[PDB]
Amino acid sequence: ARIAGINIPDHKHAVIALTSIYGVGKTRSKAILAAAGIAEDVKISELSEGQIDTLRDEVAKFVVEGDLRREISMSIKRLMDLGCYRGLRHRRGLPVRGQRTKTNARTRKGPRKP
Amino acid sequence: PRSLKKGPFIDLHLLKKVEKAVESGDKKPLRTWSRRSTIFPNMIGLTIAVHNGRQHVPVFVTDEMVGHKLGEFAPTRTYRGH
Amino acid sequence: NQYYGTGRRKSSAARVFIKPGNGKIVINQRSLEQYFGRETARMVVRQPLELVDMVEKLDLYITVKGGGISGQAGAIRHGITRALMEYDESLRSELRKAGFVTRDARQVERKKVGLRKARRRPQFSKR
Amino acid sequence: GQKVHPNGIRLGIVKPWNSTWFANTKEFADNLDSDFKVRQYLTKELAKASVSRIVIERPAKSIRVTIHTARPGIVIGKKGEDVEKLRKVVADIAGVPAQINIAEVRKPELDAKLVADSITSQLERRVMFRRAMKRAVQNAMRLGAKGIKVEVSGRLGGAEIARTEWYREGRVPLHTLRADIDYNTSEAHTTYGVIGVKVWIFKGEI
Amino acid sequence: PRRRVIGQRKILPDPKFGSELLAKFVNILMVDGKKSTAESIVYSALETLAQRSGKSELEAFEVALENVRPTVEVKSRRVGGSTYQVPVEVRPVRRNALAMRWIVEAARKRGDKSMALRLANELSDAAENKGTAVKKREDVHRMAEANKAFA
Amino acid sequence: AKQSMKAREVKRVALADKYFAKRAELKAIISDVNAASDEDRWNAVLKLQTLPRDSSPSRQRNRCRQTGRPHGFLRKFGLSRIKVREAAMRGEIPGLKKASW
Amino acid sequence: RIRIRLKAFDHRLIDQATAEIVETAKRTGAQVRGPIPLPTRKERFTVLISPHVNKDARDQYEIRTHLRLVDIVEPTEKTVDALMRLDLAAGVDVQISL
RNA sequence: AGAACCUUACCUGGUCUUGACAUCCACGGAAGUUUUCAGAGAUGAGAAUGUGCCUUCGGGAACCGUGAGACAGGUGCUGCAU
RNA sequence: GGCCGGGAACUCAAAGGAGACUGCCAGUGAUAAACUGGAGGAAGGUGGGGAUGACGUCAAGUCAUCAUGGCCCUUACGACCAGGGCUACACACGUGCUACAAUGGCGCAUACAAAGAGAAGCGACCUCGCGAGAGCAAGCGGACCUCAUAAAGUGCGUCGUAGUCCGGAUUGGAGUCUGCAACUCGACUCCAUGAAGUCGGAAUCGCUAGUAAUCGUGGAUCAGAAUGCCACGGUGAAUACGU
Ligand SMILES: [Mg+2]
Ligand SMILES: [Mg+2]
Ligand SMILES: [Mg+2]
Ligand SMILES: [Mg+2]
Ligand SMILES: [Mg+2]
Ligand SMILES: [Mg+2]
Ligand SMILES: [Mg+2]
Ligand SMILES: [Mg+2]
Ligand SMILES: [Mg+2]
Ligand SMILES: [Mg+2]
Ligand SMILES: [Mg+2]
Ligand SMILES: [Mg+2]
Ligand SMILES: [Mg+2]
Ligand SMILES: [Mg+2]
Ligand SMILES: [Mg+2]
Ligand SMILES: [Mg+2]
Ligand SMILES: [Mg+2]
Ligand SMILES: [Mg+2]
Ligand SMILES: [Mg+2]
Ligand SMILES: [Mg+2]
Repeated sequence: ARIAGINIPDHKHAVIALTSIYGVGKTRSKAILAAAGIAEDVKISELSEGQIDTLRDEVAKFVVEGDLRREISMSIKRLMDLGCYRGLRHRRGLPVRGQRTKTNARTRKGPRKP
Repeated sequence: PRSLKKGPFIDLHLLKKVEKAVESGDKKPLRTWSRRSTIFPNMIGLTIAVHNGRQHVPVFVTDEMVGHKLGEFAPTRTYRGH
Repeated sequence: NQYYGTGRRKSSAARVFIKPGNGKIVINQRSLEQYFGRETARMVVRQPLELVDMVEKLDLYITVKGGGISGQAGAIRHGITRALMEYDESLRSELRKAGFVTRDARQVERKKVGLRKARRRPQFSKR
Repeated sequence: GQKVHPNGIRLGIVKPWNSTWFANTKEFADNLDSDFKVRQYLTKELAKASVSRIVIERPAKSIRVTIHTARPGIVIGKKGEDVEKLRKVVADIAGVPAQINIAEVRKPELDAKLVADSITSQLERRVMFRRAMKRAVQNAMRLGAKGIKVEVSGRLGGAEIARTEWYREGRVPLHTLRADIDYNTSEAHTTYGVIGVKVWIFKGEI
Repeated sequence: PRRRVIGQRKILPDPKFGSELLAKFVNILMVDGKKSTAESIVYSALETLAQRSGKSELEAFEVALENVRPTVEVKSRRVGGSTYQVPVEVRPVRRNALAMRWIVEAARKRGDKSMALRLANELSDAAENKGTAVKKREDVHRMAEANKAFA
Repeated sequence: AKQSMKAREVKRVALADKYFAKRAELKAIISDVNAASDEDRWNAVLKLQTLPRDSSPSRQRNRCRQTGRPHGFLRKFGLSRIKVREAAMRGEIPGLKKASW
Repeated sequence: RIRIRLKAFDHRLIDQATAEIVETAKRTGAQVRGPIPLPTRKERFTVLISPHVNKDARDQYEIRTHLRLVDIVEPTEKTVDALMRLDLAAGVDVQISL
């Protein structure tokens, strides 16, 4: 219940609880469970510490919370320092992937200023 | 992006220009209009002036600007605020 | 001998043969139950015999195609009625009074230019 | 600007088509542009021969043109020289062997294309539009037509404000589909601009 | 309308109980044309209700309908000048319609676990005169008889 | 509609069907799993971009055959909607009549 | 054996051509199976009728390709020549296979 | 009824001018095909063929390129001239 | 296995016909028009839907489809090219799509459509890839082959009311395909991320039945590129006292 430096919840199925790891989604979660040999429909509380630390060293094969967070931070900082178009978009807080900016882009833009 | 089985993309005029530059000096800004050409590793240290629509923006190529296209460093639109 | 009735409803068409038998109902090589999971569709299919004589008296071999579940159920009821009218024609009035003989010809309206789905108009605005 | 084309709305019912051929989607646009070139050329040539229709047929890699004209002698010329000239200069642009037949319009006064053409020619020669319209209306009604409507639009008489003038006589039932209504238009290019003439001629139902 | 006397819809009876009233209830509860889903919900709810009540599914349903069904309803109208609330008697078909609609709305509120359980709980509360459909009918009957002066 | 642009379309069509079957084989090379993946398939990428741009059929526009209109085109007829309607009402288009159902 | 597929834009014209073909046969020899209707293609088009704007003003046109199949079996080889060398009705496309 | 280029009509820059698109003259001549260099391309320079049912050897249709002028061209304005 | 022989019954196809006319019955009505019911009939009274838009109005829209009077430019307001732009973003509005969930999400299994399109086009099958796709490659100018698994539905589990196994914006990385070319500025896939959003103020819109609602499908345009448009079917309501 303390995998990858975080505290994934019990009383949840294993597929659902593993997704609480930053860097593990549904696909990676079920892959971790299939490598560990654990049924997806079992609760983390219903596991034995051998099952949990096999889960741990199986998640170890993936870049996760701190590692992945700093990886993404370096990607974005690389773009911003390079000064490419995407870097300038990240700087100015505008859409990066060519989306509409005339009317939408509230997610990338924040709420309306005036 | 450009598929892997087709290789990267560069215009031949820019290719020949950067060959001649990497063979014979790193002095002049290579004036190019090919914003669509991928930046190759043999272009590092060059000072390629890429057309942005009305000027040629000088781009000093680094090894970090490799997987990219020349246009990403010549912003075409001007915006200072509202 | 073998009394036929076509039946059609809402893009669906049935072919219903009936014989004097002991309660067989087969639709596209499947029983009524393993073909119509819908209780309402099975009720519809059985209505025209529930109305007159269904205990065992007839064996129904039905081939239906086109349309959806309810369309096929209605086409089947129509075909059963049309076949029962070819076997003791005197049941025609008893059927007519409950319906089952009207074709039920209400089709899907065509989509119309400027409209969304043939009546839905697109969100008029004053200004 | 709210009425259906009479010919177009009656194309299935009473009026026939002007091009009679089957093509697949491959050569459909090619046949269509070739018919356009053919009709354009024939109209520009026989502009002085009172041509009313150019029916087009494509029987098996041939081009059969049928010129409904009021001056068959003028379109044929003598010796057939004119029709052979036209057959050659039609086969050239159609890319296939040509065959030009001629159908004489017995009553050019009962032909919406010929009536409109006469009216526009008068308007170019600066005849007064009311005179032209009334003349055409009376001509058709006396040559025998259950109705005729003539309509001219534009800077009539060189006026600075354009207006529409129309004269009806008899019956012109436009909403009746079985009605045999020959409708056609033309445009006069006067020194003041375009004046549009459109003529409806009713010739009974069924 | 303005011109026509409206001929009325022919509704098939309920396939499980032959009750056109229950079919109308299924229709009131149906969304998006999902009649299978609607009838599944109402059948589960009537099973649960018949269990909690002992009596028949239809009988408990009718008891709830009686307890939520209105007799008089106010109508914003006028003979002239100002539109006040005029209490008008409710004809029986509109009585059934309003009862079923208020029950379905009350059951769509008061989230319990699912629609079947919510509908069963609302029908039980109605049969014992304590749901919010009953309170809907009560406040309707109080709006009327507060506007009893008008008629 | 800009005789110059109609001429551009003519030029592009002629150039495309001229340089066809050469652009085609260069693209076949570039798409081939074989051809050394480093020399032939790389020089083809350069030959293709040295070919005239107007030889690429993706640069033709499908204007109306009569008015040269770039929008509202119909491939079955080769005309924009306006000329299609005119010819269809005049009866020029065989078998084409007003549809109702 | 021989399949003659006729397609026209007018059903009256295609029926005249079909009668023409099936009575070009039955004179040179027997054994023609008869015309099969074949679903008509209804190709619809929906164009804007205004020169500018007015989006919702449209004309809907359609071409109806009518299709017949004659299916002449076991030719007399006095019939193959009679069926070819014909391009009648000038508006009916004929495809003769086998 | 579908702006990456094209579309495209706009901008910057590089260019051309009887012209990208027609007809008319005279001059030299096949049309095409391959290819080199420079150029962002437009384009400007350079290299073998090729000799058609009209050759009555005169000339000729086709397709060029070049000169000069009629002109061509304009998605320039006016929908309040049509 | 309609797979074959075979049958031409049935569905269906598409040509030609019949059928609906207040034709019949009763009542009301001025002895009229008509109205109200009823019979039969598949259908009932303009059966449903469409096309069809009178004289005119707005000097409405369109000189940028086209044509056109006039005016204007004609070494330029004409023409060619490359790159950029039309995709800009403090904001405001219109029309939509997707959501806020349990009448649901997810997983497994399994039913029922219609209407279309297809030749530098649609492209099975098989193989490879998690996938988008790729390779090879039949068939098909088509009731034959392909697009092309309809989905909602149904059955069985799970989730158990949480901003959640809801939501899927955004962003990072890895790709595929089209195309000379995917930076500005494509679509799609995979992995990761898990935003606002708890049903929406004053207001306001559509709809009277197979309509609304909801579910999927196709087509034009089109190299690629729709939540738009045009079309198709599935399920399928509520309500109309009345003015
Ligand atoms: Mg996670
Ligand atoms: Mg709209
Ligand atoms: Mg629908
Ligand atoms: Mg294009
Ligand atoms: Mg043009
Ligand atoms: Mg087809
Ligand atoms: Mg310039
Ligand atoms: Mg105006
Ligand atoms: Mg006007
Ligand atoms: Mg105005
Ligand atoms: Mg204006
Ligand atoms: Mg200019
Ligand atoms: Mg350009
Ligand atoms: Mg651009
Ligand atoms: Mg725009
Ligand atoms: Mg989710
Ligand atoms: Mg979450
Ligand atoms: Mg929040
Ligand atoms: Mg209405
Ligand atoms: Mg109701």
